[PDB]
Amino acid sequence: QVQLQESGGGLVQPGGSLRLSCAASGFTFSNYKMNWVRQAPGKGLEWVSDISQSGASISYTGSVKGRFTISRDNAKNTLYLQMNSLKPEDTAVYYCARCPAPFTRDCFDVTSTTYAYRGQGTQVTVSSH
Amino acid sequence: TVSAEDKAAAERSKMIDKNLREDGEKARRTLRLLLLGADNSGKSTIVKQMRIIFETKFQVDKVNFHMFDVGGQRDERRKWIQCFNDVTAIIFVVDSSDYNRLQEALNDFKSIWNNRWLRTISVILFLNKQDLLAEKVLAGKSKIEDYFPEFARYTTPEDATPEPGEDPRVTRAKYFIRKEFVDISTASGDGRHICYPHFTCAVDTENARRIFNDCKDIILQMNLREYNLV
Amino acid sequence: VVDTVILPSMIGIICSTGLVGNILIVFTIIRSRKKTVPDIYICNLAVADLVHIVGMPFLIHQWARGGEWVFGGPLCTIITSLDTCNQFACSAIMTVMSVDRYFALVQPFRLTRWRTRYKTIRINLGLWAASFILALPVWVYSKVIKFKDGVESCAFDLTSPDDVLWYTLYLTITTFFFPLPLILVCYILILCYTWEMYQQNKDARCCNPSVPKQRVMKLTKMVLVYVVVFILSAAPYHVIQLVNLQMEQPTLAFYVGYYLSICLSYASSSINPFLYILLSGNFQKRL
Amino acid sequence: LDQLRQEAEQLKNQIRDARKACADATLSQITNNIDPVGRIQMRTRRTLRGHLAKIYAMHWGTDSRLLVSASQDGKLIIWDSYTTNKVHAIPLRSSWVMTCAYAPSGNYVACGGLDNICSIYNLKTREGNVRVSRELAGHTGYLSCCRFLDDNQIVTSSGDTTCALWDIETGQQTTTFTGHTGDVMSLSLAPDTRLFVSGACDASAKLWDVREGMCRQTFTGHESDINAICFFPNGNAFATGSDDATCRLFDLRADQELMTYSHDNIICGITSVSFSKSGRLLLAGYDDFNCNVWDALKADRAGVLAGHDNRVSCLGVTDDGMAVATGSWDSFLKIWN
Amino acid sequence: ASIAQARKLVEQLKMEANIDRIKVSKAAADLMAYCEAHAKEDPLLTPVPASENPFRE
Amino acid sequence: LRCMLGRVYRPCWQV
Repeated sequence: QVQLQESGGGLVQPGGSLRLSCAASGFTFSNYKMNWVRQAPGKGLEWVSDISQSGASISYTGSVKGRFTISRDNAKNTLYLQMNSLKPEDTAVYYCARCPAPFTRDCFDVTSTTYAYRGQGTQVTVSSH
Repeated sequence: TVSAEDKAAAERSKMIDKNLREDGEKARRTLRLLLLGADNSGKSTIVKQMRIIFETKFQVDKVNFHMFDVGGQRDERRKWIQCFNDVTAIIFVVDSSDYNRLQEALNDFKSIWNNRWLRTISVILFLNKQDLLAEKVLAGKSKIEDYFPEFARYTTPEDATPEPGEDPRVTRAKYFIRKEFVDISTASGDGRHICYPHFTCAVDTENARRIFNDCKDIILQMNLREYNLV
Repeated sequence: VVDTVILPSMIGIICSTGLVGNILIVFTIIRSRKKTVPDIYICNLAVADLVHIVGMPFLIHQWARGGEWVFGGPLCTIITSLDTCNQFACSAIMTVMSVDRYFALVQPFRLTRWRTRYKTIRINLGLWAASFILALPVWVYSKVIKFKDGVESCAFDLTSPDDVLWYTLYLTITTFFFPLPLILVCYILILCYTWEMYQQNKDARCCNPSVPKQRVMKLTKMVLVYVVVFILSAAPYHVIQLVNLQMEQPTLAFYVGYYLSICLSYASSSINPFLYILLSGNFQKRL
Repeated sequence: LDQLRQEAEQLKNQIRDARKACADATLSQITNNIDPVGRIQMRTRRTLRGHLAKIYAMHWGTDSRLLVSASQDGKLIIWDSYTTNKVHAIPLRSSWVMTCAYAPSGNYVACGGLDNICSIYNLKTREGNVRVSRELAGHTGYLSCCRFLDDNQIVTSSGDTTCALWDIETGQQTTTFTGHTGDVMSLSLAPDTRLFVSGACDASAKLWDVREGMCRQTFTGHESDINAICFFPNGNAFATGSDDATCRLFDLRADQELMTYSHDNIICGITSVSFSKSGRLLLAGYDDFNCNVWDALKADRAGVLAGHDNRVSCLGVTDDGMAVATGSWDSFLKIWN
Repeated sequence: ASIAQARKLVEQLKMEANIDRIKVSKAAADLMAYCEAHAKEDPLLTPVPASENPFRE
Repeated sequence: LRCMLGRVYRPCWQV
């Protein structure tokens, strides 16, 4: 069975940095394109970044472009996402999403309400204390 | 040789073949279009203006255009999208006024353009809600630079053809959006299918004419490919 | 030495090139599972060129021998009539292919019914039938005729000025002068339509750096080359035919010119397969 | 809110432990001594032409002579395979049909698609013309596949994540199946007709009870969406096809994947699957424009049916096993024997 | 919300976990026996001579 | 001495 687990997150002061990882099992991690999906409270799913099969093609959404560093580890079948200089508006739930099919540059189900190839997700809260 | 039943079956098969050829000829003189986009894009208004699964029929220059709005399925488009592998063109409507909703529109356009089952299908892009975008630009409240950290280092190309009477900011923003869409379109495809960007103000009556011209160009390219001319 | 050695060489080269090109194209089209109307037209043209070139040596050999015919009487008429039928078939195939290409490129919706695969095949068959029946006069007059010095020749039974004028006009018109205006008009209309579309689409293509529609000349190069080759291969022969209409006791130079024009008449039948193979838009991958 | 998640995880772990405990021997190891089938060669005995658009589905009749094909051009054609004749040409209100079925008695034909309606056509009307008996509505998604149980009951699967059992004389869902996660694509009726199994896009296959209406068994061994599924002739196993270029055999009585049919050079998706009369050979359609025949016992390719220049969408074997029909998007159906 | 769905999911898992689930060896043996018992009457596996198959050509 | 007409010879016309 294909399942995805996200590790990390929590409460972080504004402008801080946190590192979270996604665990992948039940499928060939290298052959499947990986994506990150965020869902702010009261808002629908949005796309953040994607990782190529070999990592050659790296792209980020305009909101967090130049801020989040994302890496791939095919040997460990895990996905890394480094976030630094966070903002209060970034408080949301990060979902580890996988493309529906392997060896495909197109992925339609990245942002779907009832997607099956996504993990439970981790809640990240940015606030001053 | 043959029996009466066999001869009757052969005659029935011949009649069915003739009817099928007649139906194929009837369908050949009709162009099928797939209409899709976000909820706020404004597909309904465009189709209503054109005519004045949900099917809209409009005729331009005595040519039948059949536009399909699926608009009757769950949020997942993975499978049923394959049914339109042989449509004349795909009409994509984007609400350029909504900067927050523009990134998801760009992602949707990327998914559509790079689809393995839509590589040979051209896309007709309509950047709807142009008056709303123009008034938003001439407001000073919301800046495109906040959402896209590249608009600051952008200048209006000298090849632009603005309408008579328009501020530089509005045209610069419109052409920045067009540049983003065209860069997405040209990132892959190898020229097999082309993107036809256009501006729609939600009240223009020239959308049908532009669709007709785009379909003519697409058919010309397809015929050139068939005859090995291009 | 030169006349009997160098000049016959070009005939063999043309024959071999035409044979190989036509055979390759026919094999590629038949083997390919996907065959379309352009493919059907190309295959019909290739078959017509192959048949036309196959019969070429049987008629050219008479000129090389100096007029002596070695294949006998009945074969003379057979070969002459079949060669004229092949000429008519090639001309008609070129004309109809140009018309179909113009309709497909310029008026996609105007003539959909007649551009179908079934009707395309039927039109090709009717074209071949019409070409064959248009050669009936050749059967009547094509005969072996004795001449002084006892050579004799594969000639025509036409001597009166009026009959030879009628035959020359009919042959030349139907072969080159009726087809040529139609082909030129089709090519010019295609070019104009392509230019107009290129100019009209600039609004949706020139906003940002992208493909400049690949220009207009390159994507219409094959049709222009077809027209040029057809003109260069047919015009000299068909103009010399008219010149010979008013001529008595032809001189040696005129005879050599006529022989060269006859040899050049088959050049297009061999060039066309190379046009479709090499100059075409990467059609070699279908082999 | 979280205790139930841990309970579900524990139950899944227990199920996995139970499955692995009873896995002493593998099917491939047991079938090691079985002699290979060899190289099966099939030729295109019949070619069916007339469809103006890509073919999406086809189904053989119980007589192994008449087959119904569905095309996106709005025509439902019933073919005579032996003589290559078109018995009927049924016009469809919606041209986006993507499935079709032939009633076991041959009296009715069903089809549907993006219209979200399964339309049943009567092939034995009084005056003689094919006419609609009843059209079944109630699904909120495109119709993906359907199969008749009899002249009155037809099982239906739709993109709305649910499968339903319909009463043709009434037109209401007698039973609704809602155990899938999304986009159930295909279903296969067991030979006994008392059970059926369907595959969905959540990379899982679920076994359903027609009368009870609840899910009795589930399978999760695929990595991508499942679009092809067929019951083994014995009825105690089935094979599934997905976009991973892999076909996997599942046994109901074992709750485990017996074997995986895949090759390194194959990376394209799988559209349709079907077993032979004895189940020895598994034929699976692929997106590489050709179909390859697999060995159900040794998981070794036996032959390739390269006769289509476009995507192969549907494939079906006759009840008597005489021939197998392959459909493609090139609007041609080819009969292989 | 999800509270009503988690209970159904766990109930379904419990029902699925309360089955026999016999050894794979018996299933493989049964499949082999069925395949061997019908090998003769499988036209695709064993081609029929060109005198009984309707698809002669 | 021989005239020409359509890929084949013709008898010469005298006077």
